[PDB]
Amino acid sequence: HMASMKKEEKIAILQEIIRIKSVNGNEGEVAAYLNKLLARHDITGEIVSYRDGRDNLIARYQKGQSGKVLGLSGHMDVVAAGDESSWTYAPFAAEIHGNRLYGRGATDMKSGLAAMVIAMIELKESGKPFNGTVKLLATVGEEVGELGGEQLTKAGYVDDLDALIIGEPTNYSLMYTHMGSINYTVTSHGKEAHSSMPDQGYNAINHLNEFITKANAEMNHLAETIENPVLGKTIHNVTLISGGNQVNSIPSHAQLQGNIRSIPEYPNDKIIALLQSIVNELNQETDYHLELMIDYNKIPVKADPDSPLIHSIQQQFSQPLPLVGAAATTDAAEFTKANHSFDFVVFGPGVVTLPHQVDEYVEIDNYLDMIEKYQGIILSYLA
Amino acid sequence: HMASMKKEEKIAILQEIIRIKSVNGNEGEVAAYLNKLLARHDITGEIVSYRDGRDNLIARYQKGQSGKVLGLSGHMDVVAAGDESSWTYAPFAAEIHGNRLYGRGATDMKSGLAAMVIAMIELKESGKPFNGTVKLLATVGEEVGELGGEQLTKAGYVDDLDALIIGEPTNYSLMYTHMGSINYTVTSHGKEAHSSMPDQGYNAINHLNEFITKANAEMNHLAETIENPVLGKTIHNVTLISGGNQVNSIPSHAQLQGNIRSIPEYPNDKIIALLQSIVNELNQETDYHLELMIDYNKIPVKADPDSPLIHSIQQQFSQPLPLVGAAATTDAAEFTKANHSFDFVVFGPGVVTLPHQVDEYVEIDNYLDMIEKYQGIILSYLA
Ligand SMILES: [Zn+2]
Ligand SMILES: [Zn+2]
Ligand SMILES: [Zn+2]
Ligand SMILES: [Zn+2]
Repeated sequence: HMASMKKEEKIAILQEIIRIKSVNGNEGEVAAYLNKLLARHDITGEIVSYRDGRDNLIARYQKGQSGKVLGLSGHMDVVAAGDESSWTYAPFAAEIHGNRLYGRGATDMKSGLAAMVIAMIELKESGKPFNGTVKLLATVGEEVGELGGEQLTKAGYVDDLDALIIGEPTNYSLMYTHMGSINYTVTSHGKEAHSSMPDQGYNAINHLNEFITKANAEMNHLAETIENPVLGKTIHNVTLISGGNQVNSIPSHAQLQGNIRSIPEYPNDKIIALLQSIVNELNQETDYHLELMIDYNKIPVKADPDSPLIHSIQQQFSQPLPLVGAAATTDAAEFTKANHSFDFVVFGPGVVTLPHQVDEYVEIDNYLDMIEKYQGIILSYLA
Repeated sequence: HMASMKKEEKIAILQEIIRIKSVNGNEGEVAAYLNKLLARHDITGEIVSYRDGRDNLIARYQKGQSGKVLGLSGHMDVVAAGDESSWTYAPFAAEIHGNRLYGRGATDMKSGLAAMVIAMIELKESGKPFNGTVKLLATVGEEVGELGGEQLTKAGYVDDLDALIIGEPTNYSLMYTHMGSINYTVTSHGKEAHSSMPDQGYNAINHLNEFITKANAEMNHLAETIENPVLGKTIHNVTLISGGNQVNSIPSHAQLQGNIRSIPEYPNDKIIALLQSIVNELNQETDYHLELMIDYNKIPVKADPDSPLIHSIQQQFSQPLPLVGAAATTDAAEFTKANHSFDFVVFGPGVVTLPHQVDEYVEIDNYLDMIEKYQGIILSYLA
């Protein structure tokens, strides 16, 4: 006859992890808090350190006959709040106003992470039967690099999964596919000369311009001819540029960076080879070269929309939730590089328009309901 | 039986104006020095102030019957010396080593200016006959803006000239034509959006790229089809660029600057209209616009190579000097906007490769000879 966890504690746990400022760092403080919570309920977590102060957390709960393994994942970092004077309620204070809990990370994605941890605890304490294992994977650095997701995948922590739910904010929709993301840099080398007698120089800005023209034309042709039924066309933008040193000097250096959002129908390998090809055609017959560097490279993700995991989730509702795609990357871009196929979906509480925005909040009733819905999902999937 | 000016004084005058650091300013100190020198020899100059501390100097000497007016012009500013540790001899110390007098401005163009002033004084004191007037026009700010040249032309000080020599460093060649120079800026306005969902934005870098492609192609077509017999083809380079604020944001601002060197066969009016046309074609059907600003606009210069002034100069030599053109602008780009035609040439002492360079020097024998050659030129032209 063990006591239930009360509503006020479920809310306080979320507030206390929001108040841990974990902007591109400090995830070890969030992991320690959640590992201490799990220990209060006789679940022993495993800390997997990324770097000083930045720790991932893994935890398992098994019951019944050896069966499938269901992973529940979320990230512990958040994006910067920006100018805090612009917020109505302070971003790391986790204030409650009515049904809203305000704070950076309330929607993206400390509510989903807390809901997953509490769902595991309540699953255990409910004593309800199932046959398999549920595994938490709480990651470092999803927002800038998917650092923990890559670390855990390379280490082997995804190898036993039959299915994975990532608790990013989808509200009541199931995101089963999302785009990839590439950030790249092109650097252009030239030779200085005075603008009045330029023949001994080489204009680095001109050579960079020729890359922009050709890459834009090739990427637009790719958008016009190939598309994904859910995610749309490949996206490409040059987003930063610099070059030159004085108005009357031929520029000896220029550089740009750009962002691409990719789809399975024309994958990252092909995009990078295409960019490299363009650089190669433009470097013919000169010793003043463009050079391509890939700074970020996250693959598209596409799961089976009819998987047993998705069926187990839809079984929790009197009407099926919408299946959707999204543009932004998630830690699935790293976990899906594991050397086997697993069922996958993104499903988490939150307000879909508010990740990374001023005055971010989550709806308390949504958060509390997802604690219960995760338990139902686990019990169905692991039946 | 008045005393001659000795060689050592002619050299000391040049050293003392080189030691007045007049980098884009302080020309009033050079003007005051030269006006005091003229007064020691009973020539009264006229100070024409540009701004506090930046004064032009005009002086006249007449003899005989009213006749032609010959102008002698030079500028009193110099370009920056840069890192002085890179110089072998300190740039504002005017040290003499053998036949070389080292210093910023020694070649460009304090030697020509001092030689013109001394030539006027010696012309007067020689008592040699002529019929007309020789007029010094010593200007502020030739290197950045041709400020004094424009001021004096607008005021009316060029209106009486029949001929003009500018004493820039040509060594023993006669520069009778030079290119124009335009510096321009193009600013591109767009709209911010996240790189993952860019449809509500507008990429300012892309629109700027389209300007570079079209302006480069039109300017190259102009180079390939039109040329000047002495000055060559029109030159165009984009030399500075910037744009964007974050790699995952569609850029809302971008800008470039560029430099053009123009020829009489396709003059500045036409170049500016062509650039504007390109901006206009590219702004069709959008509210996110490119904008053109002209920052510098100096016209080409072309004199009569067979003028009486040139004949008077060639009469000083047993073999004619080469007639040449040059790429760089001079104050003639402002003086030739006077509302009448005058004979023109650039002829001055100096080492042609050294304007604006480290370890600039002038050859002392070249400087002293030009003091004498200017007097001969005046006496012939004003015979
Ligand atoms: Zn997230
Ligand atoms: Zn996020
Ligand atoms: Zn000069
Ligand atoms: Zn100069």
